[PDB]
Formats: sequence, structure tokens, C-alpha cells
Amino acid sequence: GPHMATGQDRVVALVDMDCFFVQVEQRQNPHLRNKPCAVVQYKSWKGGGIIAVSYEARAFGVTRSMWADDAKKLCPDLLLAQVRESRGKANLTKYREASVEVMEIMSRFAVIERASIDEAYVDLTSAVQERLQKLQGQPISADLLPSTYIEGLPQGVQKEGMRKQGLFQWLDSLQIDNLTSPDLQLTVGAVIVEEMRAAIERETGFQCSAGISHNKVLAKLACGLNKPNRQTLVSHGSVPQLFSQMPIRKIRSLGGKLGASVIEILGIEYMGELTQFTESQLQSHFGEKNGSWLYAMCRGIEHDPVKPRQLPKTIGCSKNFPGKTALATREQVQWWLLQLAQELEERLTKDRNDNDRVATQLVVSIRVQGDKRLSSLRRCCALTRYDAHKMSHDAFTVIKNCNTSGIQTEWSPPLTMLFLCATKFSAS
DNA sequence: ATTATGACGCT
DNA sequence: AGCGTCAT
Ligand SMILES: Nc1ncnc2c1ncn2[C@H]1C[C@H](O)[C@@H](CO[P@](O)(=S)OP(=O)(O)OP(=O)(O)O)O1
Ligand SMILES: [Ca+2]
Ligand SMILES: [Mn+2]
Repeated sequence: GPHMATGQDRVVALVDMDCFFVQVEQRQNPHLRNKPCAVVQYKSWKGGGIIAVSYEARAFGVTRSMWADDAKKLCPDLLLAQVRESRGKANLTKYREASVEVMEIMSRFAVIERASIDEAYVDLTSAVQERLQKLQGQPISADLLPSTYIEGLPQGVQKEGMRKQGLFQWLDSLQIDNLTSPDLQLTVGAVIVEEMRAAIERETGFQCSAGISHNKVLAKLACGLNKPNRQTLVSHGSVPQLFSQMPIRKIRSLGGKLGASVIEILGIEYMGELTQFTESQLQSHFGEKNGSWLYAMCRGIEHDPVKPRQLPKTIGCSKNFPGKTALATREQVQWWLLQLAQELEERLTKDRNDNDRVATQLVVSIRVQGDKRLSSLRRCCALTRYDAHKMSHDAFTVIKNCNTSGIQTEWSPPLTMLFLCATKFSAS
């Protein structure tokens, strides 16, 4: 009882942009606003591959990883914006720069952890404490939470009507005398996230969703519950009902083989069902670390910190060469290594000026035709100068005798992927 | 021919 | 180090 940790020590949010690359293109081109539209990479093969989809277009069944020609079968009036191509490859700079706009605004409110190009975790624990005793124990008005859902409420017929009804039940039950009530802390966190999201939209034009809970996994889960342009508070008390029908694969890190093994080995389907195993039972099947993590996580408890990191730790350039485009000659491999290295140099040089740091290691990865995996081979060398010709020459030297062909001018087996990655940054 | 990334774990 | 997993 008195000694049972409940994982209610922190207030953590996750802010995730709505259909991010699409909003970037819609800001630039007003003709795309409020339309079914998608962002596509390349064009010659099946109209290009879709990587982002507006909510209007999702209503027609358009999804990521769909060919545009196929999306057009579902949505004939679908509008498209193409990813920039430079040096023969897709170039994501516009979206990385739009990401920085958003991350810099979020950083004004609290320290953030960049979790992807379009989302960040926020540790709001300290900000909440400050706002709380600036409030003098004043009640929190529904007006301060105009886009907030309280997961699990109302309990005991507009969609907005349901939202407000749930919010009212929550606020009516809130205890404001205690400055250490976890539920109150989450509520103040939600107030701050409304402010953050309003600042993002005002200053960039971009809308986003957010989750507010006591840890990163619940905040991420919460965020997705009421997308787009809304935020969701998942309280500790909401967890048993929420998890009672929550497929295991929906929890971050359980979407792959581990999650499948939990389902298989234990013969369960939902996150809540994990509570019926001992910590040692879970460790026996899934390992010491995973076992302890699952034991806590199915009770809504997780301790992974919000890391103070706003900038990516690596800067990489990659390109696939599928089917008959697979690289089969030396000069082909060399030319594409150079294209990659030139984009990498551009990004590295910018990074050095912006962020006062230098990469020290170059990682070279390839895939060969007929191979199992994402990467067939990974090798490193020293990154001593931001020079594309040197980096491409060094990458070639490193992947040199992967070529099994006796013919030296020819390359076999053909390469279906090249990847250059700058790593191991040092302050400068 | 589901591409371009990017973080972290294992040994 | 080099490979694997999982995520966006
Ligand atoms: N698998 C993959 N390949 C290439 N690019 C991706 C992929 N997944 C996501 N992205 C890009 C393009 C997205 O706009 C952006 C953010 O991804 P997410 O958050 S999964 O989806 P969004 O497009 O922002 O819609 P949503 O968050 O509102 O559901 O990253
Ligand atoms: Ca998003
Ligand atoms: Mn995202």
C-alpha cells in the first residue's frame, strides 16, 4: 500500500505534428490547403511513393507506403506535392528545417527530447510546479483546456459535446488544495501544452496533437487517441480500463518481434492482461530488462527520462537502388557515393556552423541484391575533413572488396542500397 | 520497387 | 565494432 510506487512523479507530454510534411507543403502552397493531398517521393515508378497524407485524403483510404497511381484510384482528385530532388536523390531539407521551427518554439517552454522529425517529449514537472503556486490554488477553468480530451470520460451528443462533458466531469472532481495531487499536476500540464500548441500554430501555421501523462509511453499513446489538432490527458487512474482492451502492439517498442512474442508465449492480447504475471515470470520469458519494463508498464509505470537532446546525434544520407537500377559497375557505385557525400558535406557544414560541433566518424553501409536485411554490411572510417570527394573515396575504400567480381570494372553482386552516416560528434 | 532516415540494444 | 530491432 504505502510503499507501492505508482509512477506519478513526473508530468510528461508528447507533441506530434499533424500530417507534418503535408502541412509544410500546404503552408508553402495555399492551393493545397483544406484538400485531399499527399507528399510523394520520386514519380516515374507508379507515380511515386506516398510518405504523408492529409486527413481529407485519409478519408478516402489513402495511406503512407501507397503508390500515388494507386492512391489516385481511391481518390481521383488527390493533390500531390513532390519531395525535392537534388543530386539524383530525395532531399528532406525543407522538412528538417520546418522541424527546427517547431522544436525551437517548444524549447521555450521546457527541455525537450527530439524523438523524430515531427515530435518531441517535454518534461513539464518543473513548469507545472511553478504554474501551480502562481495560481494560489485557484480552480482551473474549462476555458483553459479548449482542445483537451480526458481519456475515459465522460462516464456514468456532439463529438465536441462528449469532449466537454468529459472535461467537466474531470474538473468537477479535481482536488486543488493539494499542490502534489498527480491528477492536478497533469491538468496544469495540459494547460501548458494548450499554450505550447497555440504558440506553435501562431508562429509557424502548423497544427499538432499532444498527449499528457506521467511518462513517455503513456504520453505517446495519449497523443494518438484524438488526432488531429487535439490533445489528450491519460491519468494514472485511466490505465486499467484503457489497457483492458489495448492490443499489446500499440505500446511503443512492442510493435515488433518482442510484442509478437509476448502475445505468443503468454497467450494474451491486451496490455492489461500482463498484470497477471510475476516480474520473475516476465523476466524468464523476455529477459531481465524487458521483464521488469513490462511488469511496470502494464500498470502504467515507466521511468525512461526525457533526455535533454534537441539535435539529432547523427547526420546521414541514404538511397535504395531497387530492381534493375541496382548498381552493377564500379563507376556507378563511385558516382552515387559521391552524390551522397556531397549532400552529407552540405548538411555537415551547416551543422558545424549552427551547432558548434564536428562529426568524427563516417559509417558506410550497403545492401547487396538478394540479401535478407536492411543492411548487408556496415563499416566505419575516420571522418577528418568535411570534404565530399574524400568522404566518397574513403567510403569506397572501406567497401572495396565486397565486390566478388574478378572483373574489376564490374560490380557483383549489385548494390541495392548505399548509406553514409556521420557520427560521434565533438564540440567545436 | 514499403524510401529516407534516426535511436538504442546485444555481443 | 558490427549487427539487429523498432520507430517515424
Ligand atoms: N516510413 C516513413 N518513411 C518516410 N517518411 C516517413 C515515414 N513515416 C513518417 N514519415 C515522415 C512524414 C511524416 O509527415 C512525418 C511524421 O510522421 P508521422 O508522425 S507517423 O505522421 P504524420 O504525417 O505527421 O501524420 P499524423 O501524425 O498526423 O498521423 O515523418
Ligand atoms: Ca505526426
Ligand atoms: Mn510522429
